[PDB]
Amino acid sequence: QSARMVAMKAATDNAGQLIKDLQLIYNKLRQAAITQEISEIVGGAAAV
Amino acid sequence: SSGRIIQIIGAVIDVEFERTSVPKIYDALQVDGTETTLEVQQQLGDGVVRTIAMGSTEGLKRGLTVTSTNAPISVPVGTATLGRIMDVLGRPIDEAGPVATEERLPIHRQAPSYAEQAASTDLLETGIKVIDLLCPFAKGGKVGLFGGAGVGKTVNMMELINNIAKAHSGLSVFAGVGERTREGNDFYHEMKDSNVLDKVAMVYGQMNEPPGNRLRVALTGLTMAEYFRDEKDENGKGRDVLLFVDNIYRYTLAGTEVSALLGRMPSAVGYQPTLAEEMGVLQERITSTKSGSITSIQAVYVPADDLTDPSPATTFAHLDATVVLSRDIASSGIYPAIDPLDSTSRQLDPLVVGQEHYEIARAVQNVLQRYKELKDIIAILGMDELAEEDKLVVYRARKIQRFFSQPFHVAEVFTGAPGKLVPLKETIRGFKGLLAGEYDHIPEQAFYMVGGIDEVIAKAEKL
Amino acid sequence: SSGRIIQIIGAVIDVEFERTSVPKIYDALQVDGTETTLEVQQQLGDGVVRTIAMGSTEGLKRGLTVTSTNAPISVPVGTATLGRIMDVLGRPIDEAGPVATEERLPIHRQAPSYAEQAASTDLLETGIKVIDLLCPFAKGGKVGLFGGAGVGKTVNMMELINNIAKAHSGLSVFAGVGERTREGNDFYHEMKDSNVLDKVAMVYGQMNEPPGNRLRVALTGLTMAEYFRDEKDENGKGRDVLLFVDNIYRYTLAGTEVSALLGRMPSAVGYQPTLAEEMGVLQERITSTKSGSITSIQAVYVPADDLTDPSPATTFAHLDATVVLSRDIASSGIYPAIDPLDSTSRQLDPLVVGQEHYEIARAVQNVLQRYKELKDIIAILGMDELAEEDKLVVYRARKIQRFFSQPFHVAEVFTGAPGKLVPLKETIRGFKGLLAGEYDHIPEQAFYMVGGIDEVIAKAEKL
Amino acid sequence: AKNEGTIVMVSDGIVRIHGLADAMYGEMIEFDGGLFGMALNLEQDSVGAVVLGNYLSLQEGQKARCTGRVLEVPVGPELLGRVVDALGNPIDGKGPIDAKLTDAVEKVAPGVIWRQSVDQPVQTGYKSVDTMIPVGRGQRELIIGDRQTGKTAMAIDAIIAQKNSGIKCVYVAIGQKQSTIANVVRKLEETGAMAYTTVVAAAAADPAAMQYLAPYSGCTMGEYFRDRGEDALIIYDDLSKQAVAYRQISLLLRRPPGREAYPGDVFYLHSRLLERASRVSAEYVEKFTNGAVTGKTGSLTALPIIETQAGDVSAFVPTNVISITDGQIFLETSLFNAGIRPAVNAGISVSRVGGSAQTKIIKKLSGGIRTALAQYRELAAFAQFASDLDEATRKQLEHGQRVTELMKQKQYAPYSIADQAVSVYASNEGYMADVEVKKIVDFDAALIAYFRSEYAPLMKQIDETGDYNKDIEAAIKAGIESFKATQTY
Amino acid sequence: LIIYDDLSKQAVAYRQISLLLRRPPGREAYPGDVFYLHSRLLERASRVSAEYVEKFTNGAVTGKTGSLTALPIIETQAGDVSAFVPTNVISITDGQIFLETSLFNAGIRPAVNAGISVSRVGGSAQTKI
Amino acid sequence: LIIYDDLSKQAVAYRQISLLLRRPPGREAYPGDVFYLHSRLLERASRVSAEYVEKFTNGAVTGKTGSLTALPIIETQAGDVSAFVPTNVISITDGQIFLETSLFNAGIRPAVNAGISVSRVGGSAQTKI
Ligand SMILES: Nc1ncnc2c1ncn2[C@@H]1O[C@H](COP(=O)(O)OP(=O)(O)OP(=O)(O)O)[C@@H](O)[C@H]1O
Ligand SMILES: Nc1ncnc2c1ncn2[C@@H]1O[C@H](COP(=O)(O)OP(=O)(O)O)[C@@H](O)[C@H]1O
Ligand SMILES: [Mg+2]
Repeated sequence: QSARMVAMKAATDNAGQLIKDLQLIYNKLRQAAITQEISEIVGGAAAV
Repeated sequence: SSGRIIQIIGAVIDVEFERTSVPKIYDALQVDGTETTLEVQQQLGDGVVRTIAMGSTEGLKRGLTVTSTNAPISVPVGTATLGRIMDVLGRPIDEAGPVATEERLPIHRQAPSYAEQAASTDLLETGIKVIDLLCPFAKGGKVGLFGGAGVGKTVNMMELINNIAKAHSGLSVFAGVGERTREGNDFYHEMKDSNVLDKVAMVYGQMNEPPGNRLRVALTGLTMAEYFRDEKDENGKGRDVLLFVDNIYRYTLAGTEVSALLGRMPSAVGYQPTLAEEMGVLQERITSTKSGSITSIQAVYVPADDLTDPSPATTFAHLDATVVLSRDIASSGIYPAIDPLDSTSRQLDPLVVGQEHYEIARAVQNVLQRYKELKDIIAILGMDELAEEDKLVVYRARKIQRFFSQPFHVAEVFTGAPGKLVPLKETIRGFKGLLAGEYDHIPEQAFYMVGGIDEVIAKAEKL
Repeated sequence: SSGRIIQIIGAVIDVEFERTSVPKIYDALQVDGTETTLEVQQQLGDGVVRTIAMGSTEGLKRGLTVTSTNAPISVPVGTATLGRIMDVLGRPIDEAGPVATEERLPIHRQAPSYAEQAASTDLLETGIKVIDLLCPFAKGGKVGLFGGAGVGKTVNMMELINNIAKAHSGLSVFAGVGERTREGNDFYHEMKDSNVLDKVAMVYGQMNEPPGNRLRVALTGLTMAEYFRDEKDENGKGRDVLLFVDNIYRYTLAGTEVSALLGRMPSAVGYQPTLAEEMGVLQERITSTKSGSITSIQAVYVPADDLTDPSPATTFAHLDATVVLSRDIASSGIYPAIDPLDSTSRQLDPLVVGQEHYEIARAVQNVLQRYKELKDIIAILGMDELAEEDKLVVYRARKIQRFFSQPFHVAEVFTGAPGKLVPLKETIRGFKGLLAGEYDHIPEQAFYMVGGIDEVIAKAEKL
Repeated sequence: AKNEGTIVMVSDGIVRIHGLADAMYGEMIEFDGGLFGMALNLEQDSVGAVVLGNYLSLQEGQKARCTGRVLEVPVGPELLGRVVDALGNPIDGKGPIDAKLTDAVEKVAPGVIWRQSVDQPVQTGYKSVDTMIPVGRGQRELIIGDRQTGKTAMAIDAIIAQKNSGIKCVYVAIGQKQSTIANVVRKLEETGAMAYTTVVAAAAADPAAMQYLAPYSGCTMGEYFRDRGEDALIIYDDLSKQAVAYRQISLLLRRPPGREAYPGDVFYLHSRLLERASRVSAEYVEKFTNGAVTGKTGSLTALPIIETQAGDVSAFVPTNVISITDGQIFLETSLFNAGIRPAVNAGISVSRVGGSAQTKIIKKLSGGIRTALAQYRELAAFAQFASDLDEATRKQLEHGQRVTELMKQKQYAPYSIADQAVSVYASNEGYMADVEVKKIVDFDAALIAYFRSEYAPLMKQIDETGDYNKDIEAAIKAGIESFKATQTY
Repeated sequence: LIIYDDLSKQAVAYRQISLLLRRPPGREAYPGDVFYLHSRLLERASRVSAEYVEKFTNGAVTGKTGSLTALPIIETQAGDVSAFVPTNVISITDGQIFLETSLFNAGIRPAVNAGISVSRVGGSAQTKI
Repeated sequence: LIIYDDLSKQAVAYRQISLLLRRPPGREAYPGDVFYLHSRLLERASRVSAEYVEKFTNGAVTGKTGSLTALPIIETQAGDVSAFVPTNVISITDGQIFLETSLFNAGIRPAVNAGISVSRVGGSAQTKI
């Protein structure tokens, strides 16, 4: 039982840390994504 | 009067008429000395009209002369169009002679009003195990098929044509389709063998045609089907008309291709700014008004295999039954590859399909959804670290997932097994027995492509 | 017959000439009373041309007179450019006096035709036995040096420069714009005192220089390398040449700067450029013609996780070989610091190099992979916990990783030995013998900095 | 005045011309010095044109005039074993080509009423393709994969495998280095496959236009045999480079940009080309040849190649082109590096013609084995988490492993129809149920060698006649049984 | 009480009109004055005081207060509430009711998610019991 | 010895000027030319030789060598050194000093991470002791 505790505890901790890093990546992509479309849209405004 | 071409770019041609003769919008123009004709799209002022060529551009130069017909593109309609194949402008391509008809209708027309609108009341039976259970059809309704490339849209549409449109009283079906010329030609010959051709009309346009042709092909099929819907003989009031369209996306693609050249800013994901209105003006004409009933089946293409694209997202609101095909299930070996979830029908109501059917459908969907959320835990935790009820749910969900697959009559060439056709009551009884907990000992292998339950019981012996 | 500047924006200088005479594309123009010179990128009509300034841009105002040379920018080429440093226009900057060469060549030229290509794919043999067996080069191929700032990346360049001239009698050319890091002595000083200056020509540029100078540096070198290759000996055979066009800057520009070696600009010229024609032409000029070959070596800086497959592939797509420098290997006292696992080449194919060499390779890499996987277990405990047939693997891996060391001639100032030039066949024989397990009884450290296996045996015997 | 004009702008291969009032779309124009161009847009006061050749010798003010003819390319049986550029001019220096006929480069495909269903097989030499993704005369398959995954090898193997089939082959190379083209030609000549092959080269040194009109000229060359009751085959080495060249040439012509830069009509560009590869009915043949040949049907098989970026099957071109062809052969880098040399992904790769393009023995032996692998993939992916397995799951897993390891083949090693039939029969019958998971390639290699040494007339009859009878089936079963004992691996 | 069935389609129509009129583009091609579009509409749902009603009717009605309640509806794609228009309109309203797709399939028919749904007025808008 | 307090704010100002000059934005956060902006400045820091000093001073000073040392400072967002601007500057410098915030909060006042920071010129700069 005690051993399971420790093992399970570790998992939870790891999961928590994992989430954090993913969040960071997500935010980056989000910002990056937006910028791209704007540029393309601006290109359309110059297409005429 | 006569206009003169002043500028051509790709398929977009502008023509400068005199001040008093400027043709109106959508009017058809004939180019003298050539088989090409033009249609108006914009009025850029100063007697100049932007137009799209309805045909191929060969040997066209600036300074040529054009004559105005002062009317939209008209097509022949009537009983003499039955058993014939025609192009977009209504000319035969079957090498069987000219169509002997004098009744003609304009391609462009307004949608029916709110006052003339009807209500679907009768169910339609197809013989598909998954369609009849989780997505019932209705006579005079609307059905849509959503999938990415190579998932089985064409096979399902052909099976639907075979099941219901093969033999019914005066169905006067109609088939406005385009796609691959190999699948075409195979179809015209397949029907000519059955003799169904004397009660079908086919409008066909290849996918190598200029963007002018691919933009107006559907508006011809709709025009020909409306005449069958509205015509009445001695109070006969016509007969149920069936419509099958396989080229809806090509319409949006042609619109996108010509939008930039016509001088319009881009919107969203490289899409035209007027997507929703262009879809609406088309999908509001495919309807069953009080004077007649039209049952239509459409094929909808999903780019990049994501349903959030602006093209398939706008279409969901225009259908009564939507069947969504999933790439994962298709790659899993199961066909027809229909997603039990994300597949709904407005007729799935306890006051329409009864009480037992509604409960069976709800229970099946609940079991599948519950099994869907357990995949991450099994990925992280061992399979033994689950509740017994969860294990039962997983096993029953796997059996049910295999159970939605049946062999088709049309796809015999791919596999060799003969087709099957299961009645609704057999499906209801089989699913009721499965959810009850009987059929548990039977291995999940015996549920693949096996029609009704009794064949499952028989196949349990072998494998 | 003289022009006047009418517009000066960024690097672009529109100049206008009379109707009768307009300079052709790539012609060189001289501005009166100012050091600057211009090159004609494109024509815009009405006797107006667009140009990029090459000479220093100081006191440039609208309305200055410009004359035309009616010829492309020509650069001096010969044997008198060896050991000299020059700017893009080929004027000396090392204060050593003029250049005795009186013959010039234009810098814009068509690529060799299809009939001038090589009969077969030959390999360039260098003195580094790590490269010659793990990632062999090809005559006319392209090589990319991936590594961090910890390794100077210059000792290997000097060693290659010395080795090609020592073995195949081939001179080399180095063209660079700016220095990313100056921690080591400057390259001119590092060559001058290594006695390799006589065999190399140098072209240099500064960031703080007209933007036109930063571009066109590779063209000035490629011309010199082409002149060096075609010149023939009394027998009539040509000479092989190495072009060290080091990557000028990081992927911020590299993505559009490494493409400058193929004809694309790193956002240097805002107004319309004409480098699409330059693409391919600048890339199809580094080939092995029947007479001789020109092999290009290009460095690159990668911070982390942006090399080989996970790289953006903007540069990795066209590279025929990649040599990866590992900081950990350098910190372990191994030189040169080239990691065998990460380094890859397209010439490691049984058809092009032979089944013997191919089977000799991919066997040492298996040992490296096994040792890398067992490192943690070796870290956990020593050979005592280790079982049989893995201690031998560990010993062989250590022996080969120590045998990868080799003395260099460039370090003769600090080396008692004059360095070694091991033939490829000798390396193959030694590696095959060591893989056979015969040399297992040879004590360790006899493969360290003893170069060839034959020398290793003598070292093992003496101690 | 109506036929001559002056250049007003030269930039990056695009030339703007004044005058030329009576100029057609796609018409050829001649420049001083023997340089030809084509007109692609005719605005109110100017004509935009692209130069077919080196444009660096053109200057503002040079005269130009319209020829009055559409672009044409020489075509005939004398172009076999020859290497030419996009305009058909020889580049291998073996002498001038004795051209007898010239054919237009741009033309429309035959109508739906003039076509016929495909029912004849095209052999590639790969077990994984001849059994799971059949190819027939007149079907346009597609090869799609990431860089350095083995796309070019399969096309060359397909070209080589037609030594005895009597069908001609055409190879088009776009945006490739000259060294690779030379190596390909050397390999083609080494194996003797050059006796019935033409090569069209548009390398990176060539202008953008040459990289944009190469497939059309190649298809026009290949249509000569299609229109005359014979079978042909054409391979485009890369169409993505054509897309890039078209994007550049359109952007330089002042046309509005679209999604991912590509302007409109990219789908039209790739569809008006692939729609010309079809099987045509006899009556069209007699009508075209005016009765010289009767009772003959033509064909034209196409194998375009598309490369993806980091396994992206969701971009503009990769999605646009998939919806045009009749199937895809999909290649993984994950399987290429794993060890599976013919890295073909089952389940995601389909053939729409199906069993209608196979021999009788192959059609009936290889019945629904693609579905077995597709189900096996998921079953093996799921069974790792299962605590215990029923007997049915273990049998399916073992059969899937054996089938996956069976369909591995070496380059430049084609297999005959009889070899494929024997292997498929042995797999289906389960004669290797006891053979170890490893040493499978040794087993079937030795089996094929043994049936080639003995039972020779049976294999010759199988190869010449694709037939399966009780007496044809019995000998194959007896031979495998005889090979099962009294033999070594 | 007033109910708008989809403000997303109104936003799409406004974007189409603005793009066809050449107004300058922005994230998702939406024009600059798009937040103001919904802001000036949703701010008209208010409860006036008795003095306002007394003044408007010129003494016809005394001692009575009016009101107007709004229930706008918004559709999101794949649950991306971070899109431009959902974020624009969430910051304007006084609360949110979130309906989940997973809860609908799981059997919870009203499918209201408690945990991310809030009402700013709170318990002041309830009867005693 | 020159110390630039923050070159990132200089990058922001340059981006503002470029965008106000109606130059295309591009697919990156900052324009590409920003790279040159941080190179032309950082190239000018070098040590000249004794001969250059005499040539420049016309013989007024002999037997001496000039010098110029630069210490630019760059700020990162949430410890991201992979961003456009931080990546450019790292590639064109002779050494880096990494200051972590976790060490700063956790008691350690001068938070110089020695695991990543490096000078790349050792011994030659330092005195004999
Ligand atoms: N079936 C096979 N068995 C063994 N090796 C193979 C096989 N197919 C390809 N290869 C090898 O894999 C490599 C792939 O080369 P290939 O020219 O086929 O790639 P590609 O996809 O055309 O690349 P590129 O993008 O450069 O055109 C070559 O070294 C080739 O010899
Ligand atoms: N019931 C079925 N049985 C066997 N194969 C099927 C079935 N349904 C679809 N397929 C396969 O799926 C593929 C889908 O092709 P098709 O429907 O013509 O294209 P799309 O899915 O784009 O309309 C076919 O090649 C066929 O092999
Ligand atoms: Mg290739």
